[PDB]
Amino acid sequence: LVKNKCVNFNFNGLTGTGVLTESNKKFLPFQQFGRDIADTTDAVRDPQ
Amino acid sequence: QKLIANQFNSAIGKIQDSLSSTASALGKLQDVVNQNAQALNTLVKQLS
Ligand SMILES: *[C@@H]1O[C@H](CO)[C@@H](O)[C@H](O)[C@H]1NC(C)=O
Repeated sequence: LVKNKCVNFNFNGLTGTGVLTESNKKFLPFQQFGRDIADTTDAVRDPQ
Repeated sequence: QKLIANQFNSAIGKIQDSLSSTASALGKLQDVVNQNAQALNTLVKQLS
């Protein structure tokens, strides 16, 4: 996994292109995606 | 003059309060900002 650097990605069927970083948003344990007010994917969880 | 000064000074004071509490006066400006940020959503949803 690479951070702070524009990359392409696929996470467990989530497909998208973006700039991954570390975050502070406490995701729900049983959750998977974060999202945003326009519904566009705003975060993820690294299953490994 | 004096009386006219006080009536003016005090009358300024209300404008703080009238703004400080009641949130309706700015509806206009508050309306423009919405409808712009409104349409963008309604614009972006279309991508779904
Ligand atoms: C991934 O592997 C490491 C060591 O191989 C392990 O400690 C870690 O728990 C693994 N991740 C998960 C989600 O099990």
